[PDB]
Amino acid sequence: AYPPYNLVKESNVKWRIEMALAGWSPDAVEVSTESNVLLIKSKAPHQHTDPDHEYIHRGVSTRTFARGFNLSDDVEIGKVSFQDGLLVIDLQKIIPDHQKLKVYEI
Amino acid sequence: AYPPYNLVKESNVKWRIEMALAGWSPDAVEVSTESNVLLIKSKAPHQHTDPDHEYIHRGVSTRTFARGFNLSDDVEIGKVSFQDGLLVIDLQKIIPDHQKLKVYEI
Amino acid sequence: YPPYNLVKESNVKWRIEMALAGWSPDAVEVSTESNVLLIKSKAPHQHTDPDHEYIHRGFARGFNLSDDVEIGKVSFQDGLLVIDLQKIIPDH
Amino acid sequence: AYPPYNLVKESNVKWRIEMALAGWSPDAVEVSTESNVLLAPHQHTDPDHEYIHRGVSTARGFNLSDDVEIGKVSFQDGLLVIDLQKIIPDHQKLKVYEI
Amino acid sequence: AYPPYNLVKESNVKWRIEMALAGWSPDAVEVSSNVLLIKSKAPHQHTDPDHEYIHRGTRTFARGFNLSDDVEIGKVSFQDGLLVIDLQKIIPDHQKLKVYEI
Amino acid sequence: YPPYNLVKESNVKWRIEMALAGWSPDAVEVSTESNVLLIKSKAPHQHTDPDHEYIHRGFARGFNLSDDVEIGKVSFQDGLLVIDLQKIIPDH
Amino acid sequence: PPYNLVKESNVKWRIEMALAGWSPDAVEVSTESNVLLIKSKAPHQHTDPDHEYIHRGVSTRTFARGFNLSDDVEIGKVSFQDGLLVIDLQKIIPDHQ
Amino acid sequence: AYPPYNLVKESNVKWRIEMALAGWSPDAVEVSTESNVLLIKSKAPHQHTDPDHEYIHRGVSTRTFNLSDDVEIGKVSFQDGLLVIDLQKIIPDHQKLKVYEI
Amino acid sequence: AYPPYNLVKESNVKWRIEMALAGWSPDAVEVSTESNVLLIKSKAPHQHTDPDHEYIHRGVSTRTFNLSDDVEIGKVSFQDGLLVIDLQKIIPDHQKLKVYEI
Amino acid sequence: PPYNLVKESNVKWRIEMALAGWSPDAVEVSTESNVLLIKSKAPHQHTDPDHEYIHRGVSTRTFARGFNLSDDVEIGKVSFQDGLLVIDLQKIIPDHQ
Amino acid sequence: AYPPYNLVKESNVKWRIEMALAGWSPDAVEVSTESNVLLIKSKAPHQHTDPDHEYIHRGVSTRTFARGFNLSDDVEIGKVSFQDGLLVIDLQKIIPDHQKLKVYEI
Amino acid sequence: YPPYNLVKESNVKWRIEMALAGWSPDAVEVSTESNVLLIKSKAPHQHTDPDHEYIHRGFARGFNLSDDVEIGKVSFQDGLLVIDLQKIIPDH
Amino acid sequence: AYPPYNLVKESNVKWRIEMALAGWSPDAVEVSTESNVLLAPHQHTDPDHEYIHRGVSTARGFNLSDDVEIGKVSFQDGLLVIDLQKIIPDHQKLKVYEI
Amino acid sequence: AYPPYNLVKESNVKWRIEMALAGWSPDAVEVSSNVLLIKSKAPHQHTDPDHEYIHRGTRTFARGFNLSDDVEIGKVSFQDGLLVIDLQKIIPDHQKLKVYEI
Amino acid sequence: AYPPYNLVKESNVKWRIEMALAGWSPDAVEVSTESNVLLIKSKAPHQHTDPDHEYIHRGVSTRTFARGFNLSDDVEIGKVSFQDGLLVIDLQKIIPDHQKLKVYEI
Amino acid sequence: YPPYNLVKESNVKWRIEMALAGWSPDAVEVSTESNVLLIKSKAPHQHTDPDHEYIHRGFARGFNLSDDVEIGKVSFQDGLLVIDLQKIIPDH
Amino acid sequence: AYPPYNLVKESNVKWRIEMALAGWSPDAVEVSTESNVLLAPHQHTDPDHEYIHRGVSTARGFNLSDDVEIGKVSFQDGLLVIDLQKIIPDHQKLKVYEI
Amino acid sequence: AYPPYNLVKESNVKWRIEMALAGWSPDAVEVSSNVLLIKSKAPHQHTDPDHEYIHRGTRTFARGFNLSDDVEIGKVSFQDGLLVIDLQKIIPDHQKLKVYEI
Amino acid sequence: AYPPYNLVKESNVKWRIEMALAGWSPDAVEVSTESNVLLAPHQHTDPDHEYIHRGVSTARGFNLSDDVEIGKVSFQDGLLVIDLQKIIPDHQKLKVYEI
Amino acid sequence: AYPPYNLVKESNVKWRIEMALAGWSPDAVEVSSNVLLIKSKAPHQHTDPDHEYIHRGTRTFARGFNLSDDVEIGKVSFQDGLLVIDLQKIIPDHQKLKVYEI
Repeated sequence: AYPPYNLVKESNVKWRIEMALAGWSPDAVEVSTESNVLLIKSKAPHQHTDPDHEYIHRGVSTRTFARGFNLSDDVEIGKVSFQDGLLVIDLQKIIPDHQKLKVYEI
Repeated sequence: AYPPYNLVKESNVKWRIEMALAGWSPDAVEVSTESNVLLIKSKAPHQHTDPDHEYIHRGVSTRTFARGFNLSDDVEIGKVSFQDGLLVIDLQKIIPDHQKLKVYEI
Repeated sequence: YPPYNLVKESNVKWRIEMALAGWSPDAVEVSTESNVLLIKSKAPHQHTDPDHEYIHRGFARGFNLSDDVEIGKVSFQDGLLVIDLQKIIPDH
Repeated sequence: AYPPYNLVKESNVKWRIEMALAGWSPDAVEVSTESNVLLAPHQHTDPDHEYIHRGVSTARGFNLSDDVEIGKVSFQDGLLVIDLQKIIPDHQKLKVYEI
Repeated sequence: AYPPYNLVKESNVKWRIEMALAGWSPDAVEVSSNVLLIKSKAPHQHTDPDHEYIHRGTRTFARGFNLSDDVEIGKVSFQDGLLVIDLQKIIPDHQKLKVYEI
Repeated sequence: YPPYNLVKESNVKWRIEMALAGWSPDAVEVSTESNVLLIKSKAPHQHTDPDHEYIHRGFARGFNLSDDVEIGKVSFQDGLLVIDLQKIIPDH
Repeated sequence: PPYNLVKESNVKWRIEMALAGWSPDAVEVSTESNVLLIKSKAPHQHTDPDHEYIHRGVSTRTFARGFNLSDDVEIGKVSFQDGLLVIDLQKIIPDHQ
Repeated sequence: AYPPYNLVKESNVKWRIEMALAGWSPDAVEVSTESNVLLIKSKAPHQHTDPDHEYIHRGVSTRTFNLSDDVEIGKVSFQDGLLVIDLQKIIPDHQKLKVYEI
Repeated sequence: AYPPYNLVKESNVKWRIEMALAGWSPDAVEVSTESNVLLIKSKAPHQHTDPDHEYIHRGVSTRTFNLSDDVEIGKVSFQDGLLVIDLQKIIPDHQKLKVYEI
Repeated sequence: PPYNLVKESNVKWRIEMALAGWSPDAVEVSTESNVLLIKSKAPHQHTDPDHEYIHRGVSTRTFARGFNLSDDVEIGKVSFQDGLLVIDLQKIIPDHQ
Repeated sequence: AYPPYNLVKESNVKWRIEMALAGWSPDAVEVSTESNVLLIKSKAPHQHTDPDHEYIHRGVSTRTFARGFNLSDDVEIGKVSFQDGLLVIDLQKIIPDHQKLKVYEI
Repeated sequence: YPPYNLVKESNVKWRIEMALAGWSPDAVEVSTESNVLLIKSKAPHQHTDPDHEYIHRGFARGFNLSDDVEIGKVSFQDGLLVIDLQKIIPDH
Repeated sequence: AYPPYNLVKESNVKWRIEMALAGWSPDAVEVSTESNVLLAPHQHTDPDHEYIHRGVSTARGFNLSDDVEIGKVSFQDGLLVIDLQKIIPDHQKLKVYEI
Repeated sequence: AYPPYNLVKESNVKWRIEMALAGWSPDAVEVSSNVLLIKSKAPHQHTDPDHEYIHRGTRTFARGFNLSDDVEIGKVSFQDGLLVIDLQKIIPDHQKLKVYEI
Repeated sequence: AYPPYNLVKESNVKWRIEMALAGWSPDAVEVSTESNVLLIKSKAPHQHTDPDHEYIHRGVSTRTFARGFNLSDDVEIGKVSFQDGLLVIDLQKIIPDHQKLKVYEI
Repeated sequence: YPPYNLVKESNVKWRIEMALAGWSPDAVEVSTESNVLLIKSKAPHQHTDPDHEYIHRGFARGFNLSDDVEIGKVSFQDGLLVIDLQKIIPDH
Repeated sequence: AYPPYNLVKESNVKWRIEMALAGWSPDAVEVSTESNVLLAPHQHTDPDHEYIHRGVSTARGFNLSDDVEIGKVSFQDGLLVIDLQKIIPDHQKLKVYEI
Repeated sequence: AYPPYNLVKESNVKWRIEMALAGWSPDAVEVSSNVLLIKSKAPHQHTDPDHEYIHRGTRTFARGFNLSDDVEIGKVSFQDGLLVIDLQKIIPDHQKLKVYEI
Repeated sequence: AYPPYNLVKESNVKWRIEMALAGWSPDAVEVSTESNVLLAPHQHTDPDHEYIHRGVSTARGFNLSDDVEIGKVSFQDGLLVIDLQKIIPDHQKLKVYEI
Repeated sequence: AYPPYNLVKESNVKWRIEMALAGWSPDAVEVSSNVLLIKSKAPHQHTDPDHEYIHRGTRTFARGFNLSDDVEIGKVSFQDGLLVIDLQKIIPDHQKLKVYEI
């Protein structure tokens, strides 16, 4: 029921999002960033009807959806690459300055 | 059982609250703001009794209620408009300065 | 259905109080049909808020009159309908 | 298996009965008004070979509200559409007052 | 509720269909690879309400039946809200009603 | 299995639209066998992301053709397969 | 009713049948469109006084029995004897035997 | 389930029996009268040894399956797999069917 | 459960009874004929008093357990724990096994 | 079939057995690898006309009965009388009695 | 099973805690404040035994318990009043400087 | 009901210990009736905190005495009632 | 208890039947092609003492797709491997066009 | 699905085993403290797909049976996909088929 | 199913972690600190197979696991002591400057 | 019970590997009894951490030996017990 | 169906029995004190026509605590109110000591 | 627990009601569109406790019965805690107790 | 209802049977060693009046591990305490090596 | 598991108790308002382990029985792990074993 999303966890600073949008034109698609909370909003602005001129079973269903995720501040965007009905968005932020992993006592 | 409330989500900065208070006088009603946590408190200060002089079925029930919601800081108020037993409260705050939604790579 | 309260002031008087919130004066048209009152509430606007922004949220009525009704007052105040009806004289 | 009946008020003076009767001719059907209540002359030996299975097969009362009368009955496209007319309640008055 | 329907079985060459369509005009209704389709499609009819008209005991319907080849149509008669369609085809050279000995 | 939509343009034409996301041109090889179309999707890479970093996440098809098919157009655009087939002439 | 089946050969199907009491005018057989229909229709009935008649086990009824044949099945002989129907059919020539 | 037999009750004295034995030769069948008790024995002398592959269905098949004094037998007519046995006996010297009053 | 007895049915007149009494001495067993009703009584005179520890299983054990006129007895042969009782009586003057027609 | 058991002493096990009708050629006993097998195999059968025979209670059947003995059990006597088998075994010498 | 605690909500700045400790000496009782997270720890340091010299049913049971609550910073203490086996602790903090509750438009 | 503990010091002595938290000296009045002790706890204030602010939160007793009782000490300390009773001499 | 059968298409012109028949010799087994459908001569009185329990014990049809033919049958290691060959559908053409 | 297997019981000295291994080559198969192990271990065989070959009705198996000491092997015969292993050992000095009196 | 971990709660400033890693070489083990969120990642880099030369039942199972815990900032490390297949990690941070536990009124 | 793994190096050798975490050298004492090995693990300290601070958290074994055992090596390394046993020569 | 009884202690010397007896006259009712335990003279043939359904229809013991006595019995408004008086336990003493 | 009540059915003109009100004073009780209402309303009575008085086996009640028009009241009698109300009205000109032939 | 038995190994050479036998004298009880397995002489007519209900009422085998022997049997306080002694397994050797 | 116990009922004056205490020394055991208490309280005994000694089929117990007044004790005998306590009191002046007429 959830459209088929995937989240790819690169480094300490970088998290990529992988997206299955097949048939979606770029005029339909709209992303939004409100207070470091990402809203991706697919909206069919042409609103293709469900006519029965001679149309059969439609298993794949698509019109208008909305999603939200509170990100840890202060997320920026790196790249977005539209390639064969998939979106690979690259978000790149986090500066803790404490990634040390070496201590021993025997 | 919850009195019939509605929350209306305007912009990135603005969130409106819609309120069904029918029969409530303004002396009864009391709102409260403690540490950016909104408490709306309807209190019947006249305390209308349930007499049986000749009174029948009372499906609509009303005396004293209390509600709470932790808002993200630093919420202020814009307008409140009492019009035919409804309250439309306009809250207007949020300054992220990162609402950019355009990046591509092919 | 909206939520209805009923009261007798006396045997003369029935008083109905009604929570209709958001309803406007053109949206409500009442009718009297066959010794039966019909309070109809019809939205004269296709209530469509912009789906993009707002989505997520949480009629006709008939009642027989017991000859012979005399309608008093009907007040549209603070989202309430307060109707005052009158009927007795049973001669007995 | 009774036919399917649909009843409606046009207004205060307009009942309307619409009725699906398929295959019914003009001498089989008979209506009667009895006590303020509205209410196959030759049948056939069906041949088994030709009549393997019919998927269709071919009295109904409704006590009237004082005091119903008739307007127009009309056979069209296998339906039955009966107009009935009655009112006088001496009460069709709408009243409202106050801000 | 799909409507209800009778099938008469005259000969081996002829199969007649009896369809129950009451209130249907003859521009709504449309008949059409050795497969028959009887489609009823409201072109110009009334939309219902909940105020004046309410309770009932009629929209658009389509039907399919894969017949053996190569069926033609004969005569369609619209009377008493009934469609009586005649279909006439088949010569299998095998309709032999026989065989008896002692 | 991927999710399949089916449409008749006319009786002539069947049009199939297909969501294959991430699939590449070498990964898809189609075949025609015994008046039956087989659309096979085989990963030509052992899809192994570095387990260390990425783990947690959320075929062949056969359909009989009704003599005699004429394949039109097949477009690999924006993660969709849009195939246009043709078959009628029943002489009747 | 109770039926039994035999393949003499690839050529031959034989159907054996128990019809007890059935008269020769009642029985009919049709070979319509490569589909056999063995009909058994009593023409009329017998005067049955429910007074002294008891627990009637034999439900006397008409029946039509259809079977879609493998193109294209033919009849050979039918012999009515000992209250049995022995029907001989004949078809093959599949060039695969 | 057993074979479907019918008993006709002609008179007080006479009882007729209708047996359904289809495809039974007359040397398999035998009837016995012992101690004023009848026994109708269907006894296959040898079962027709046949293959179970060519004969797809063998649901219905053929295998092997006290009166008031002083019973005699009238007739037994075997034709077209139906047995009709006529029995005629009973004398109580009391078969008067009369008496009526007000 | 009771002892496993078998009744052989020789003729209408003659009936034979086969009783299974293993390990039963002949003074325990007794047979009685009373009012044209037989009674075969197995009666242990004293039970062999034995210990229940050394004898692990005592599942199967030994304890204590209307004809048509005018029955007589023919023979009763006791050997290797099997009783074979020959009874021979029945005369209805009606044992004819004949009658056949077309 | 119905079996009974006895320990006369530490030396002695005795098995008492009801075999009714069994003939002397049918019965066999084997002492194989410190495991006793008392066999009861009817050599052939009897002509059984199902006509007048009724409710056969005695299911006549062949049976082989094995029991793993405590090393190392021996036979003493077997006496066939009154349709009983009385088998005497003898072993002890455990230096613990 | 929870010992019988009560929380009393005075003002926007003040929240009182009411406590049922009957028989508890003050040497036993120990409170703790770690990063504005209150830990009250009752510990029977005498560890009264359960002897059976002639002792009957003991429905009231008491030895060692521990509790925790993350408070909003930077909680301080006001008073604590030991009076008849009850503790009334007064915590007093919160400075939002936004408690305004009056806006209208008609 | 409040929670009650029971102890014998000896056969002479019963000692009852009682958790009554918030209870005051006027709120508790004890009675002796028919060789039966009745410890009654009655609120002499209608305990009504201001609903506006505070709402959400989480009797009589009779026991027969086994002739002849001698009441010792009863201490109201730190929300406890510690009563010391005395009864033996069975002459045997 | 029938034996276990496995059917496979090598290609468009290659069916392949593989068959487990253990203990089966070369005169017991008989195959037949009947109506476009592919389909123990002396048994033994097993001695009870030696044959306490066997844990193995020793007709099957499949209507063919017009119009199957035979290639090579081979007994090896107690299996049966039958090659069958047939095609001509007049249709083995792959077609695709567009960006 | 473990494969299926017969055990023949010649004498008290000899016990023959019959194993069902069809399609197994004689380098895969391997036989080996008075406990027999018949291991079948695929050394060089085909791996399956889901495209050309699909449905079936054969991997690696191992078996253990604690025999009384001190078993040796006699002859193993690989024919018709059957292994017939002969094992020949045992002299218990107790195979006495006797004892009868009156 | 969770490998057998234990958490030891020293002071207000110090929390120790106790770890059951038996058979794990130090080349396999890898810890990670991303934005004060500890990820301990055991990865068998030799990838010991499950051969059947003569190997029996293996109840103890070990290959690759990963764990995560969001710590309150700004966690540092104190000691780590590898001693008989156990790891005792000492984390030491928290400066509230409000640990006072003494107030009375009678 | 602690979790036990079992391996044959050959028929000669059994090798047992054992997760005993926190266990010390005085806490483990092994015994051989009646051709049966008993690995006993007894805490020589009453493991009592200060309840005040730490509370919340998440034996003997016998196995018969198959004459005649020869114990090889037993290594207490990194919280593992790796025992190497030896037994074959069946003369057959 | 017994009547409904309510028992009460006024004090240590005051039991009080209150009793609903509707339609009961002054010669039907009889009370008795037996063994330290407190415990329709002419009935009618009701006529079916007039007496379609009555929705009402018209011995009880309680062992007394040594040693109960009587005070005042009073018929008023169809009830029965019996005052009983007894005490002397030689023990009505309240005692308490300590801070 | 609603109280319990008897209805006596004198004539077709007269219907008498018998109400069970024990302990009720005559200022509490009140009787009143061709619909009778018998209301019992505590005006001056005692409120209960849980200390002195406890267990029981009496508050305020109201009753409605739509009678055919145009009922009047006759006499109400308060005795033995029973209310006996007399109502007397009805002339339907149809109380004919007849009709018999042969 | 058998008595209650408790078995224990003191060491490798020390079994110990402890046994509750209440009311049992010294001539009723008999023990026997049979085939490497360890295993009321005059009863009374109890009088019903005096013996209303007794709340107590008054052979057991255990195959021994080659080859058990006896030490000391002792009646004390209604119990039975049997010491048994046996070992020689030719194997009581503990061995361990490595860091 | 509470231990098990017999009660003997000599006369109306005398009731003897038989207690089952095996392994109990006479300093552990202690007997004591016309209510008898037989308390068994381990003073000096062994604590169990799980290594040497394990399975069983004995701690501290107390018992109470409200006897009619004013019971005294007679004799307590500790033999075969049984306590046989004698209690002797009661004169009700009513033990009359009589009353018969015709």
